[PDB]
Amino acid sequence: HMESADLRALAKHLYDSYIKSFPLTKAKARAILTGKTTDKSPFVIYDMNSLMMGEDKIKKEVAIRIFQGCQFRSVEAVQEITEYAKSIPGFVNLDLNDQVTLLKYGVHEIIYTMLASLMNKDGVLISEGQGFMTREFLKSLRKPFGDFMEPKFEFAVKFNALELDDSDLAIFIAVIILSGDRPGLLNVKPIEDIQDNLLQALELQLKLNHPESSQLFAKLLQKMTDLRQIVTEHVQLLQVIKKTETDMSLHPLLQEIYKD
Amino acid sequence: HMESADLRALAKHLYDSYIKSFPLTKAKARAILTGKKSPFVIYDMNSLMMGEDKIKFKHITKEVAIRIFQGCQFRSVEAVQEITEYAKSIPGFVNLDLNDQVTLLKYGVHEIIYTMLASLMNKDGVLISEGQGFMTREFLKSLRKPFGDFMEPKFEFAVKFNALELDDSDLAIFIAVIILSGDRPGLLNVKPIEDIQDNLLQALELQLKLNHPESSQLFAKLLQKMTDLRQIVTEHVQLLQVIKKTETDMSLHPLLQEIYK
Ligand SMILES: O=C(O)c1ccc(-c2nn(C(=O)c3c(Cl)cccc3C(F)(F)F)c3ccc(OC(F)(F)F)cc23)c(OCc2ccccc2)c1
Repeated sequence: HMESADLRALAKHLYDSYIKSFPLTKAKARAILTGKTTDKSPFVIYDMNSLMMGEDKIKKEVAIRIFQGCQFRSVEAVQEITEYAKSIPGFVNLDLNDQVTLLKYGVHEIIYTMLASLMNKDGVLISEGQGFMTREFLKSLRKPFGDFMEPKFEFAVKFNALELDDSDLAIFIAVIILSGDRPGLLNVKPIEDIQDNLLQALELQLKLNHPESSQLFAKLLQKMTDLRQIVTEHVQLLQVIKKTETDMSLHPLLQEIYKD
Repeated sequence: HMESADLRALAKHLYDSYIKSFPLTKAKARAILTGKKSPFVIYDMNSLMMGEDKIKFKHITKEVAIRIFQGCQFRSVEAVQEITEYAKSIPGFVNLDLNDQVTLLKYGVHEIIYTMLASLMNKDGVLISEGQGFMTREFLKSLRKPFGDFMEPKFEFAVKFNALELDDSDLAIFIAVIILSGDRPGLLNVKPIEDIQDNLLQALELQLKLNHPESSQLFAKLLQKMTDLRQIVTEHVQLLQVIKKTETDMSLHPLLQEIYK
């Protein structure tokens, strides 16, 4: 158990690191998506030829090229999430194998969480907000690739209705990483002591920052259910691609995360 | 939202109804499993045959692994009626759109069956027939083909879930929370369902702070288990498909197949 002033310090600690670790915040993403700004306007990709123009503007075959782009951005995201994780008080003091295990199982759940920040019902920001690729264009891609992004959009539309801001997400992201129920953890108890602290901070953070939003804490935790299901569908989709596209390689970092 | 004394009333209402609806409570099951009228123990093939002949289990009436697997289905269908009766006592439930009531039960019973199955389990086996029998985990795990591996994940879930040390008054409210999930496919009117679940969540949170004041963030930890429940339900569906498509001895009377659809 923690005193109320220590939880506020912990929330601020975490928000500060989240800003330092992730260059495209939700606040910046919403300013680009909402608009009314002439300096932050994205170039919009909705079909093949605007995709061609995007290369010229924002800097094989289309569906593959886009999918390879998503892999590259995922590797960067794992790198950003890994950096954030080291700042969670207690994480680096854990057994190394557990540090690796918590990241292996947490990074995708956090990626889809933060990907929601860059999404509205009509598409997703790309290339640090300089581009915007429509949900419709992604849904039209051939083979198995058309269905790769749609479950993420479905989650994001629901998840974004909670109206979390970055200061909320910073703590929620930390709660996800310090899950004591990950397969293969050696010392569950130190992980759960940390997550109790993180959960207490999130509970206090949500009550102060959304006092009119009843039971947001519970509703947000129930969303970890939706994250797990997206990870599993996605792994199953990668398996199909690996067994049908033999030209296509995965980054070792991604390859290692999905083994077992 | 709701005043604290109303949550205590809601918690007690749900506890009373949970008692009347389910024959074998967790308190009673825990008395039997710990050793506190000893149940008949099924640990191998011959003790199973004697259990049928002596105590006469209604779900044990083809071949052993199949007969056991179908028995689990019989009891699951009985449990669905018990859960359905309980849901009708959750304040607000029967005032929901009839299709939505049907949708919420349809998608909720699997998660509630596994939740309450844990009450009848420890690391060594499972109570059956309202506590009169006890089937060992080793015996279930030892079954052939996919049947051996069908049974083990429930024990793995149950051991972790039981570590939270919930009692029936906690579980009465948690069960109600599961049923009022606003994210089931095909719901027509989500708002009243989520309004009821907000009430239930407040009642559950207060129940857990009062009943387990030393167990910090138990409320949070219990909700995190809804991840494990959904994952095991989806695993479970995938295993039935594999059995249905591979096991030819698994056909019953057409009327029974209809009951168990
Ligand atoms: O009394 C009660 O509340 C109760 C409630 C559930 C079960 C029970 N359901 N079930 C399933 O498969 C299942 C599930 Cl979870 C959810 C939805 C649908 C099904 C279905 F597919 F079956 F339809 C089991 C599997 C294995 C099992 O044994 C175990 F867990 F592996 F050790 C017990 C179960 C139960 O079984 C008692 C029993 C055990 C052994 C022989 C005969 C009866 C009791």
